[PDB]
Amino acid sequence: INIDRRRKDIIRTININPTNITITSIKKTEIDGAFEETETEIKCVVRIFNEKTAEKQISSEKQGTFSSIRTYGMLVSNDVILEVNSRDSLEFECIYGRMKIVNIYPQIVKGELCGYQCSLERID
Amino acid sequence: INIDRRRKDIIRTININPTNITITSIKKTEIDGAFEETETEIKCVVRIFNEKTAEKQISSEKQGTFSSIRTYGMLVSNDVILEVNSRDSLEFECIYGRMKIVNIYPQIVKGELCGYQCSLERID
Amino acid sequence: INIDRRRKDIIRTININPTNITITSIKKTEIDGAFEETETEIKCVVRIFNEKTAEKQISSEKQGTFSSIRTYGMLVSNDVILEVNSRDSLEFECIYGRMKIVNIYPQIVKGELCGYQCSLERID
Amino acid sequence: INIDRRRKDIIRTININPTNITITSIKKTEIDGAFEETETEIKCVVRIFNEKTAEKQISSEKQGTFSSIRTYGMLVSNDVILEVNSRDSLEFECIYGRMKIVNIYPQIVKGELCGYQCSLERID
Amino acid sequence: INIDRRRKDIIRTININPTNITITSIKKTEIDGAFEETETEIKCVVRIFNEKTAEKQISSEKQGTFSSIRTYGMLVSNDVILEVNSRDSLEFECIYGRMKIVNIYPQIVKGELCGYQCSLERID
Amino acid sequence: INIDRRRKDIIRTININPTNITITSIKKTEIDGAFEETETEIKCVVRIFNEKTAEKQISSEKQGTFSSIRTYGMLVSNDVILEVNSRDSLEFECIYGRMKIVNIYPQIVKGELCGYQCSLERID
Amino acid sequence: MRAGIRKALIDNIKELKGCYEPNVPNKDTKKPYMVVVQGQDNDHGETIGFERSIEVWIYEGRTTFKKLDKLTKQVVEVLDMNTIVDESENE
Amino acid sequence: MRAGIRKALIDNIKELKGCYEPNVPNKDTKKPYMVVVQGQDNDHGETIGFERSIEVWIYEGRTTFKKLDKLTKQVVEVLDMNTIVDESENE
Repeated sequence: INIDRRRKDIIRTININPTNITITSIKKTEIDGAFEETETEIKCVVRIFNEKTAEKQISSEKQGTFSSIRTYGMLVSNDVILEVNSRDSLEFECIYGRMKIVNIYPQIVKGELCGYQCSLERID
Repeated sequence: INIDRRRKDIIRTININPTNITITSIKKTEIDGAFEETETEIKCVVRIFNEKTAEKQISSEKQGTFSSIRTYGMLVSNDVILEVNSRDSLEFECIYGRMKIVNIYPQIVKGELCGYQCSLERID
Repeated sequence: INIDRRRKDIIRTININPTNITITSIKKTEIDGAFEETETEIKCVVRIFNEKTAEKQISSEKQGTFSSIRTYGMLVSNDVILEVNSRDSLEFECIYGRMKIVNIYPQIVKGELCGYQCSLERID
Repeated sequence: INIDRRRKDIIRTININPTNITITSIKKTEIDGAFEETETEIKCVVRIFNEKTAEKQISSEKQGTFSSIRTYGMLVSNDVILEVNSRDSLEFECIYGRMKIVNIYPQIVKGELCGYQCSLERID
Repeated sequence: INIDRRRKDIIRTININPTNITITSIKKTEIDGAFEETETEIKCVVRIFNEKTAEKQISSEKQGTFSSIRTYGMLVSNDVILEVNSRDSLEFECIYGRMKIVNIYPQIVKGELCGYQCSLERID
Repeated sequence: INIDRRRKDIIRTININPTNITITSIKKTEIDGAFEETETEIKCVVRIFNEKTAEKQISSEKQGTFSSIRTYGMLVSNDVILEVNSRDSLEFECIYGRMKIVNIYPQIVKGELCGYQCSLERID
Repeated sequence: MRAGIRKALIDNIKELKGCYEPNVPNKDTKKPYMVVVQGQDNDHGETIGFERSIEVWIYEGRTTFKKLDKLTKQVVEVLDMNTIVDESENE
Repeated sequence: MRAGIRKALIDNIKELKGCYEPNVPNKDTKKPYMVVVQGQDNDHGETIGFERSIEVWIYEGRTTFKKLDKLTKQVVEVLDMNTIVDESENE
């Protein structure tokens, strides 16, 4: 497979049903054995799609209540480098509850990045 | 895929076997660190179908007893905007036990809503 | 699909291998914060079939011992209205251990009942 | 499906690879709130076959140790009526650890028995 | 199916990719309510193959640490009679970590043995 | 299958999308009932691919926090003899979080090594 | 009191690579590292008042436990009954 | 104190194959082997000071428990109240 084929396919698939998304990144930085969080905001064009037939979990407790579902995937181009770790997070404001990028699958051809297959978690 | 194609397909599929449904929405509003619940009632045309071969769970305890099953899905048009969260609920009474909308899948084409795929829980 | 097609198919399928069944219904009625049970007995023509490759569970304890399996389904016509809840039960005496109707799937066409798909639990 | 077809098929399938088996039945009888066990021995022609790719469990404890696997099925004709409950057991001495009949599936055509599909547990 | 067909197929399949294997059998014998272990060493020609996509478990504790995986199967001819129980074990020194025979599936045709389908656990 | 066929296929598949990788091996050696670790570094040409649709686990505790996922496989030639045990580890720094070789599948033809199928864990 | 104990452990111990908070250190953190976990505060009578309990969890690279025992003796020497000043609180 | 107990057990016992630390011995380790696990250190008053608790977990090849009982009596004979010198600490 050639890089141009993958690039054209990713861009086309995103452009069938794109949505403009405002990713917000909170990166934790180790300072004196604790975290100092620097918040940055980055925008990208994105297509969102179902990937898993999952069920909405609920986690009510004395801290609070929130329900999250794992169904939605995501597919974004090469325009911005992404990364999600324990110390790094990415979220964005979809209208139907806030989305959160759980795991990133970087699509690479011959050691060259071309786009991120990605997974989400719709936090209600 | 064109928006009109999706709209025609959803409306046709609902009209093969529609049921008039009286959705009741109880939305929890944060007031002085507690919930004040406002109850509204909204009606929509709906088709109900099986989606998962699941088993009826039972949850008897000193609080009480109730049995629920996740088999039934749901498919509704664009006529009314829906939303289900931890603080927001939607229910309706099919004659065979009360139904409850667990999770909402909004079918969107080019950033435009056209209908909600949905999942239910038949609370006996 | 037309209602007559579904009715013909259900009646045919039951008639390939029917079994006369004596359903016994124990309905719990709330009286002074407790249950008063009224036992009624109803008869229907029924076909029994396998649906799930499950394993026989055993639940021995100081209360007693019994083993149950979820393999058998059931398929019954429109002749009698059924319902199973936490407060309502349905059982019948198959020769090879007691059968118990766990969950009911009412096959409905255009808001009109035509027959119940059903699941059983063979209580040994 | 006609009864003769099912009978011919069951007998043929057993006769492709039959094994003579000495079923031993221990039936527990309630006597003064306890069990009195009557042991009977019955013989049948049987074909044994794999049905489930299961894993051998082990249950070592201060009572003792034994390992059982759920893989093997069984298929027997109409010649003898079988039954397995909590209070009733069936075992037989296969060379590679004695088998044990876990669950019985009676193949019935038009309310008439023709043969038992059956499941085993090879107790090592 | 004829016995010669099965024998030819097993011998061919082993001969596509055979490995000479030094099975070591430790059989526990009950003596005064305890086990006296007699160690025997037996050699057979064997083909090893993957059968299950399973994850490597780890079981570290104060007794020690070892990681085992259930992926590999095994296929051996009729040349030697095998048996694995709670009181009987079989292992062999494959150079890529110790292998242990978990469960034995004896392939039998008309009550005559022809070869053992077998499963392994590669202990590291 | 001939050895040259397997060798050609492995080398071709690696060369469709190779990545140069710096494997670091920490082998624990038993010394006075404790481990002395000798660190060596070995380089190989490798292709990385998805194998399992798995979800990212998180293991936050008072020791620290880290999240890992089992999705990525790996495929490497015969150039270097790998091995992984409880006492032996292999890791390498893919730019999207450090990878770790969980389990090794040595592809062997007629008792001759030709390449390792392999599974990874992307430790974030 | 986390700042004071962390500063004391970092300053007076040189084998140490870092002294973090409970769920801070990533899997790539360089061992040996310590973690300071505060416990209950309980009213232990008039003479003592409220008594806080603090734990210092040492970690090591699974070479051998003798290194960890040496580190533990070092930590006990550093913190046992030695007055420590928390610069953040200035207490 | 691990080194001292391990050395004493290895020297004064000959049925023993090895005396390891908690999670060391692989599955192919030759039984019988022992494992020395240290426990709490608790302040047990003025006269005793801090009292460490140490365990010696014997292991055997599942032949019979009489062999393990003999080994246990041997371990108790070796370690009970006999002064042991830890060469690593020189204490």
